[PDB]
Amino acid sequence: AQYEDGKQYTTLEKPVAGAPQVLEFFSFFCPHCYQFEEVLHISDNVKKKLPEGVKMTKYHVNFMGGDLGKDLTQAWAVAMALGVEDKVTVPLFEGVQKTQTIRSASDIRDVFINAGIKGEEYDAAWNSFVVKSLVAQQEKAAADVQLRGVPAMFVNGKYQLNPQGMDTSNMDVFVQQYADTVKYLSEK
Repeated sequence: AQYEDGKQYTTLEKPVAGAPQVLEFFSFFCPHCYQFEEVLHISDNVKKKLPEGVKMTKYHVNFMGGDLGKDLTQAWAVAMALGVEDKVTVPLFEGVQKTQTIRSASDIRDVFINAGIKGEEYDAAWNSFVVKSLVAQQEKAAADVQLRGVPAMFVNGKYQLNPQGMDTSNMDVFVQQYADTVKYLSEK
């Protein structure tokens, strides 16, 4: 058929109960993740095609970059808690991978300050248990899909996007196929 198990997507041997409808994993340290977000705009192309009432969730992962990796997962938690994902995503990617001016937790924080988040506001979120639990969910979700690598995307805790089973020649066609596959999986 057009969409086939083992081609555009695979099926989790062990489905995750209560998982987000569309779940993306990434790291600000991840070069393929930079491509996905900053050049391909995979997240945004996926959301533009999701059925009505399908929320898209994006989590950060710890296993890249050691101590700063964890700082970045915690900062992403802050971004989620404050709802400023669309203000900090581009400068966090560029700060980690393009300019490499992000070397410490303080440097991460600078990104938020610059984006207009008040220091008091960032610090209170950073030290909050609401943010600790958000870090815990992100780590749990990764465990639940037995996550091996990033970028990755899962639909209804049942299906894992398989970009390797899609075309790479045109970026745009690749991105469309990816977005089109997520929508198919969401309605499945």
